[PDB]
Amino acid sequence: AISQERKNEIIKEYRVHETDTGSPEVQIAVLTAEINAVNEHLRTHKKDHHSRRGLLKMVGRRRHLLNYLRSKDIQRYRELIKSLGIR
Amino acid sequence: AIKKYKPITNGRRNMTSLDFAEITKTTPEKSLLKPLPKKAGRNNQGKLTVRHHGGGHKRQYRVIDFKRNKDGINAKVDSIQYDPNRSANIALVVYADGEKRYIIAPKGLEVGQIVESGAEADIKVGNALPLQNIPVGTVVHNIELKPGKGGQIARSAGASAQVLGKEGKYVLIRLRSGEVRMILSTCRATIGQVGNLQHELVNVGKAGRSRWKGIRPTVRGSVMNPNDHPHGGGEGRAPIGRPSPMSPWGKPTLGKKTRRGKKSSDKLIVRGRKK
RNA sequence: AUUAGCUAGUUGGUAAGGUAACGGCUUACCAAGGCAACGAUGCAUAGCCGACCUGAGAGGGUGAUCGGCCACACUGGAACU
RNA sequence: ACUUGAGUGCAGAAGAGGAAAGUGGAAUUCCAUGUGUAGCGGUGAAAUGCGCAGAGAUAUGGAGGAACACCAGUGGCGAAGGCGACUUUCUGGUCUGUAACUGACGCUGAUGUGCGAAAGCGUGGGGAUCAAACAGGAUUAGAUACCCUGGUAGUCCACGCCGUAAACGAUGAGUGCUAAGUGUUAGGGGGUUUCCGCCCCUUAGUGCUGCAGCUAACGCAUUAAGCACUCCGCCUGGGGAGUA
RNA sequence: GCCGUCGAAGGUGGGACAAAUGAUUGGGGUGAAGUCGUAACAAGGUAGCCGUAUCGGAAGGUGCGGCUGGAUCACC
RNA sequence: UCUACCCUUGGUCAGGUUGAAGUUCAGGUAACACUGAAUGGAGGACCGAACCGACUUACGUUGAAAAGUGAGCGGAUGAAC
RNA sequence: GUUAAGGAACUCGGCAAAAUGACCCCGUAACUUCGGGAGAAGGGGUGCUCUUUAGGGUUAACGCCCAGAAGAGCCGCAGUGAAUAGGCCCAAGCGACUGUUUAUCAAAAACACAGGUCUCUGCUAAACCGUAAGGUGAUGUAUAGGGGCUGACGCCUGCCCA
RNA sequence: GGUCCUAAGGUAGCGAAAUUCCUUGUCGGGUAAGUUCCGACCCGCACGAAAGGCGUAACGAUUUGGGCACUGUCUCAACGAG
RNA sequence: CCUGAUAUUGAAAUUCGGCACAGCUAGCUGUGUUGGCUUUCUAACCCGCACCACUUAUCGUGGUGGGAGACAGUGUCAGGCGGGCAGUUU
Ligand SMILES: [Mg+2]
Ligand SMILES: [Mg+2]
Ligand SMILES: [Mg+2]
Ligand SMILES: [Mg+2]
Ligand SMILES: [Mg+2]
Ligand SMILES: [Mg+2]
Ligand SMILES: [Mg+2]
Ligand SMILES: [Mg+2]
Repeated sequence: AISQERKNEIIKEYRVHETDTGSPEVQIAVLTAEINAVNEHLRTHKKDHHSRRGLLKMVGRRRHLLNYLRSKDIQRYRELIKSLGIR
Repeated sequence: AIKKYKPITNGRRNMTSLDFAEITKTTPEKSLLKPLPKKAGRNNQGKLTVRHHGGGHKRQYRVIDFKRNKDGINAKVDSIQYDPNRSANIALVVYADGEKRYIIAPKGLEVGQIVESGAEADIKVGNALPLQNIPVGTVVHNIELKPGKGGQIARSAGASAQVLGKEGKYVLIRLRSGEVRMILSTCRATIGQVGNLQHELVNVGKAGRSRWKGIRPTVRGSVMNPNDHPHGGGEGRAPIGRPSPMSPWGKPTLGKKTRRGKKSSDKLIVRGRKK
């Protein structure tokens, strides 16, 4: 998990737009900070599977936000891919 | 664990090795090695006692500290090396006096450890301290038997013991074979379980590397004509025809017990073996 | 679809030859493509349309005399005016 | 350009939702001695068996392994299979109220892919109870049957597989819609908030009774089997046969 | 008239698909029930059924899980 | 001092052939991550001399030799000599 | 050493001989432990001289060695023209494999084997040699040592304790 | 189903076999012709589950039957060389 | 090999039986003598148990410990298994 005194920092370095808690930019950045932290629980624990249903769930949510973002902005879609490493 | 093999040949069909991932600093230390000439069962008369021995590969004995002296000195652990004379691995500790020595390595060991009788003695893996100073339910190995002698019982790969309780002068130890037994209260004990636990799944796979370890073939009894084995020849193959299957010197081998009425072992062995 | 892969001069440029003409139309060096789950490839059954049959109609089943087009000539190639 | 759908932010609760590590109590079995002693069992009736070489009964003793009484109920949770002793670190989702936020970012899913009750199998540990197979006594004209003291694979853990069930609400998902009464659980609205007093409301799960309607009938009936829309899966007499 | 490129049929060889057939052999439906038992439907006299093992001449019986499509008094 | 195992110290095997683990790059992955191309040089692995054996056969049998020669034959980086 | 026509009719039996043999190419089935089968099988080409062009390294470069393509032409009965170098296929039986055995009438289907079990051993271990001292087991200690039977892998191992 | 007896009184799988006397068992395939060989039947003189039972790719100077190829082994021998 | 009887081999005990009839009501009590079972202590004996000396020898003997202890090892006698091995008959 990520706490809500450190979740707010994840938004601020990915503000190409001003004062937006929800964007095609900022929640995608929050989701990666969990995917990089759920998948390190899931390199130590493996017998659980209810987490691995929440793991499959959150990525396919981002694949719909990212495919929306492909069909609005030419250079903001490509920026968000290049900024975090995520495809 | 065990690295498998792929059947490119009929020899390597099901052979299975043991991966050397817990070995650091593969070269030895050239001041604690002593030479080791072989013998196949050749006592001081030149004859042949114990059968099926000899040959294989040259070895060189590595001097092991089983005493665990040097009380109250922090010993680091530097490098975990390979030892061919025995089933466990080996360690190279350095006491703070610069006296580099060898320890048989317990399960997880890289940190740095202590030998002291009762100072605080820091009950962790790798620390040796006498059995009056060990609380109950504590898995130990490499116990001494006589006081000050040297660690004898449970020195294998993946072996262990267990302290049960404390009697009037002795302690009470459950051994790996399942035999409760009293040991004097000032024998030392390393705390922990000795490493290299994947050892008995090493499928040798081939009659050649079961042969350069120092083993020779073992001819069965029923194929010797009756000059030299009590399961003598007869026409064709034959059932054994005795009331009891015998060893090559007359004594029945399948069932009969062998130990004798012995000093300082009848009043101490409470439970027998379980097999 | 109880058949999933398929062709190799196959896909393309270039060359000169080649027929009424375009042409991998047949050959030569380079070039890495054709087609495909929107049915590519392979099996068994079949001449096909205008029309005939039945049906409230929508549809189902048929292909004969009668007209248009097509292929074949005991069998398998190749020509000459 | 728009903000009802869908997503995040902030304010808050309820959980047997998982996964590793410790820890605790009560019963079952087996070993040590006494006091003690001819019966303990089992049953329609009986035994086979353990016992007189000291069994059960009876006390302290210590060895193990497994489930988790009372709370526990209609309650809760997860998409299902399922999940009930406690404490700790790590870990998903749902819900209540809404000031904020870019501004249709949706629903369905042929192949694909991932979890799957128990039984069963592979390689290792550990094995108290219950116990297929198995031997025993009688009940039976006959008896693995049903009944009785015994009993191994299995049951528990770690790892890799197999993927089926009356895997069920025998009712696929998504949205809006249409008479009403009576409970219950976690939250919010109107009170001096009377504390498990009370009524007054609004929202989400959860059960019961009951119009119009639909249905062969039974019965559903706001958690539809009603009126409609979208997309997916399947059926076309009974055997042969979920076989070749 | 001879030489060369292309070229049907023929001969050689290993395959690929259907069809005809074959000593025996394993289930299946059909009858007419003679032979051996009663496993279901009433609580069918051991409540049934679905998965999954193991045994028996014959239906079938037992083990561990789920279901009511389980009488009595519906198992308070 | 022959032969049988055995301990300590040495020596020897022309050549040619397939291509195991891995490692790196690229393709997809961020789900449960597995295909290709290079590189690496594994084995009581394959063909073959020295070298070690002794399967078939002919000759030899008051032999050239009290166990052999002619033509072929098996192992040949190992449980080898 | 060669042989007309025939080609196992010879014989206990294809015993001895005869054919196949190198490199470079096209192409290759059943079956399986997915490595193998496989040199599977069945097929083609090779000689000398002359003209053009693309290939390494050495070197300032003429020079030198290593090579592969098409095309054109010549000659013989025959172009690895001499010597050296696998015959192959279908179906069964026993043993899994490489190995080892009767120096000198038997090389195997026998012995070993990797793996499965069963039993014995708490350390001055059991076991064996030695009248004893001493040693081997081992400067090893139940994942380790001595013995009995079976003989990779797969599916399994049924009743009887008088 | 009756009944004698034994401590219970041959299960899965294979079966004229390296195991079968009589026997050249019997029906099918193979050849112009097959006491050997291969596939089946089962009445096992006397297979049988670690003196293991049944299968099996690969490997064999193993043992048994059938094809193509090649040939003085053969019908039938003749000539030449040391 | 296994198991007794004694020798080397000493003290402290605590109970239990055979005699003895000691009390004089089948079983009580308690003395004079016999044979055990156990339990503990250390002085022999034993240690392929720790440093220390002979000595800059993991053999040996000598020395304070620590263990085990009248059992073990050993001598004589006696019984039982004993084709592991021998002499011979059939
Ligand atoms: Mg399970
Ligand atoms: Mg269920
Ligand atoms: Mg020789
Ligand atoms: Mg030899
Ligand atoms: Mg071949
Ligand atoms: Mg073949
Ligand atoms: Mg000795
Ligand atoms: Mg004799």
